[PDB]
Amino acid sequence: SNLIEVFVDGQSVMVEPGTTVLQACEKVGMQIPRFCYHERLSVAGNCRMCLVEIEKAPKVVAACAMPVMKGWNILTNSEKTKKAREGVMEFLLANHPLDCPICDQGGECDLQDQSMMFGSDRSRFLEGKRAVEDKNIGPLVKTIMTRCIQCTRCIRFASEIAGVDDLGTTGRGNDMQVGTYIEKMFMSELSGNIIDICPVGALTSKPYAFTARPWETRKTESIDVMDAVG
Amino acid sequence: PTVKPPTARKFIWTNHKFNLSGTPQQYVPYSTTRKKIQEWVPPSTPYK
Amino acid sequence: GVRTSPTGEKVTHTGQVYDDEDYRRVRFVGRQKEVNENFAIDLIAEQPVSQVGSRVISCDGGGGALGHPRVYINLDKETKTGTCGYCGLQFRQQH
Amino acid sequence: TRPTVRPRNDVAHKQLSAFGEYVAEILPKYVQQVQVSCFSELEICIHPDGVIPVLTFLRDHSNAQFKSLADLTAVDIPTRQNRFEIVYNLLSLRFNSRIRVKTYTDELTPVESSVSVYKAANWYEREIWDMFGVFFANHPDLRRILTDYGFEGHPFRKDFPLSGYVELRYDDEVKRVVAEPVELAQEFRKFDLNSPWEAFPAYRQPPE
Amino acid sequence: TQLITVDEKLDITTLTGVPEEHIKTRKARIFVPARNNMQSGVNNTKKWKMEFDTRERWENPLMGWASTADPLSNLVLTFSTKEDAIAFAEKNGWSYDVEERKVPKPKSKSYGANFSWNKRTRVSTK
Amino acid sequence: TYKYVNLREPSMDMKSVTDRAAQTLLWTELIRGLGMTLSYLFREPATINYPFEKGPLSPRFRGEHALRRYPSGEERCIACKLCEAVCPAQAITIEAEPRADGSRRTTRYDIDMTKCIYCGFCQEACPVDAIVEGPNFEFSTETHEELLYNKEKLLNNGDKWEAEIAANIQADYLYR
Amino acid sequence: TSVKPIFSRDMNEAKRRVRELYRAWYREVPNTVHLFQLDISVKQGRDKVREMFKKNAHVTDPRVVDLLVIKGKMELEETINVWKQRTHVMRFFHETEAPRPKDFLSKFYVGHDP
Ligand code: SF4
Ligand code: SF4
Ligand code: SF4
Ligand code: SF4
Ligand code: FES
Ligand SMILES: [Zn+2]
Repeated sequence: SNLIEVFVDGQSVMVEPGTTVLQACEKVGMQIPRFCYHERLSVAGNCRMCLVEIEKAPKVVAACAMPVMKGWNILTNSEKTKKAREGVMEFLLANHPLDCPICDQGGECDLQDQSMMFGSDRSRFLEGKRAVEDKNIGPLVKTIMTRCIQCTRCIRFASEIAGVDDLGTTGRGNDMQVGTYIEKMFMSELSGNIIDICPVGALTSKPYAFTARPWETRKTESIDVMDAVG
Repeated sequence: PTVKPPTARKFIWTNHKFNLSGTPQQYVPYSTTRKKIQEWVPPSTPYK
Repeated sequence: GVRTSPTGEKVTHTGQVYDDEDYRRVRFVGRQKEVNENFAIDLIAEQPVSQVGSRVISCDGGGGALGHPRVYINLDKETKTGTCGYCGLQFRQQH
Repeated sequence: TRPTVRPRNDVAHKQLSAFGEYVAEILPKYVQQVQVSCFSELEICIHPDGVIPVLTFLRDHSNAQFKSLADLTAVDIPTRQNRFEIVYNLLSLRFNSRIRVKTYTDELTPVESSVSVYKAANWYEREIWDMFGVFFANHPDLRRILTDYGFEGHPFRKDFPLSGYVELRYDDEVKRVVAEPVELAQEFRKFDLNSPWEAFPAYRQPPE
Repeated sequence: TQLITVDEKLDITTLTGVPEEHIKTRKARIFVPARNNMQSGVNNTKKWKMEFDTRERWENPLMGWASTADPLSNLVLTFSTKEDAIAFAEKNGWSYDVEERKVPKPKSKSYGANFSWNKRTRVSTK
Repeated sequence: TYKYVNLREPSMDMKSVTDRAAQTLLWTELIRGLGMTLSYLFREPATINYPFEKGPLSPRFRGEHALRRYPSGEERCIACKLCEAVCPAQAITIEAEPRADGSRRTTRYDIDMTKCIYCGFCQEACPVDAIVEGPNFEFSTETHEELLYNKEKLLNNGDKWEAEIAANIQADYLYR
Repeated sequence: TSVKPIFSRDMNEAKRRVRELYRAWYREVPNTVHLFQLDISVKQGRDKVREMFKKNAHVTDPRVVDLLVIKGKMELEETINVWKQRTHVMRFFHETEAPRPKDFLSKFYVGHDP
């Protein structure tokens, strides 16, 4: 009755047809690591972290936006899956500056967690390390676009939820500045939400900026006020 | 240190004041922080 | 290079000084309120802003593995100076 | 793999596997689990009735000597109906092997006082009675070791907090040392360090 | 030896030793810890944490600190199920509040419908 | 492989038993012990004349808790809280604020010298090597207030000397 | 649902053991006030003994009553010997107030405790 079997590590499970491989792995409990996927936005494929070795094929394919054919067998813990993840993680950490002391996401990074739990232990790339000059987006959001990994998630969030259309990719090669061209103060509603969209420390809060670091705090239940929805 | 005395740093004291406990001149601790919660000021302007 | 409070004592580099209705002033009685009289804000302005003849430059801070790590900063602001967050000192560019 | 990783010896793995299978098949009355770790030290998981017969069988019988007794700790685990774990540790003088006898127990029903068969468990039973509350049935002397006398609360539990409920201070009014409810000098920040993203895929338990 | 045993509730608050005010005044909260939204990872989910309500934390006026008279303020108990959570909280005595678990609802996302023709779903940038 | 003590028997030769009985009656090896102790009497004593001859030390002693600063520059710290995270006694207490310069800074940086167990984790955990276990170990504090250091006590402790700490770090920046 | 009891079958032996323990504590007090050289009359000590017995007077599980019998018997042993010094026996009392009342009004002027 409209269910397709996937063999996640040999374990069979039923999946609604048309949905992604990644939702099947999250159904059985697996987390394939991801940087450009999010469970509220459209599914672009620009981060290359979601890869998986599907059997009987010489080519590793993505799992952020893969449709599910009948009767798969998914290997999330094979050899070249780990080699692809270590390779892509070594690619990401080249043009990314040493700011982990002063970056505002010491406890709440994503490069740090996934670089521990999937990445290499030694680096390379002795020269290089380009630098992008920052902008001044607004007095609400502090912005250093050097840490921007060009993951195209603020763009999709803006253009598909904010509806404002004031963010864009510019350029080619390494030189892809994600930002706003005309030096306009990007001011709209929900612009405070963009500092949790950005998975790296590139779009942080302006008044908060250098007052804590997220392992010292303790987290507490509460309810929204001054809005009728809560 | 008649072989290499100095360092090229312009902040080192010219006194080297030694262990100064049991004096009128020693250290006390305090809060190196500004105002916490900024209590409200009543208006001096009256009514009635 | 310090200020002095209207109460008559030395303020810190942070404006943390007391009011007249406190008592930590009276636990400061008899023993000296220490303050490092060589601040850090004014020592930046006495430094020469270096004018490096390239586009995107490097910073270490006086010594390999003795200081802060490599930060490569950009100088594309045509009238503003690129500021190292570690060093605290500025740069320019001259083609 | 060949540098920087401690290898394992599958000879000892097969030997301990066969021995644990032997012990489990010859004492069916009280055995539930015989698990072998990767580093080959045996664990035998036991119902809290046959403590005295399993220890008398494992002191003797000449297929396994295990004259040497070590520690006993009952590490406190919530989300179990029977909470605490008595961990006997047994060492053979002739054989160079280590078996961890884990019998389970609850908060109130006693295990059967291993001091009668192993004389080294006397202060162990007294100490774990003071620190936990695991009673031992027909034991000679049950007192408080490693606590204050007037103190109570069984402090190595998980319900007992890190800072105790008391705080001593001398005072000159009553000319002695008295206890007040606790007043910290700093908060003891218990940080959040549980990071996500599943560092061990081989230990993913099956969910609901 | 299979004796008289009755099958009833437990009253372990007399034996845990902590006094009456910290027994009956503070109220536990059994909750699943929500996802820290600046990251995106639900490994920190799948447990039932029991915590207590916070209380006063003043300023120690000699160093600018946060002292408190609260021994029970810094506990957390990680549990595997809500059932044993409620069983433990009613075993040990203190009053409690239990919330329920919230999951990501399964959506149906597709790149091909993100490049549609006559629908209003269109990425307009990629 | 083993080598165990005390396996012999007292001899039955008359010479050996009368030598042992001579040791018994004649206090002999007691006098030999006196001779050994007088042989250590006539040595020269290895005492150091303390306030004039201070004791030997290491290049990497863990002492004074003094901060450092940049060459002809500002404060070296960042308030990045790595030392507070690694501090096993949890004696480090940091409150940060940024200043008008834009770069991130502090407000409060307290070390509980009462609680500090003097490990070296904050020396080895600072990514810019701002906090350094100082050279000298002479604290000797009358009150209990004075063993609670502020940022200004640490900076005056690091500006009464850095050339010592600079000499130590320049000596052993290669091991750590 | 089989539980091995500690000492008693029903509440009868529990009541018998706890009144035996109370008899022992009643005949044990003047020896303590003569030995440790306390500062409190016999009446006040016996009144706080019967207060501590009356505090837990509503527990009906016989295992718990047996375990409190074991607790009280351990403390009776360690007070009938000369182990527990003057500090612990004074620590049973509460003369170091803590006068924190149980009103609403005085709990309101010293707040944050509803
Ligand atoms: S986002 Fe920040 S914490 Fe993460 S790797 Fe980049 S600089 Fe480091
Ligand atoms: S600013 Fe952040 S969200 Fe936007 S593309 Fe860059 S890394 Fe991604
Ligand atoms: S680790 Fe170093 S830079 Fe970071 S807060 Fe501590 S002293 Fe400052
Ligand atoms: S030496 Fe140890 S206890 Fe002392 S401040 Fe450093 S990390 Fe903390
Ligand atoms: S999730 Fe980024 S590539 Fe599939
Ligand atoms: Zn720099």
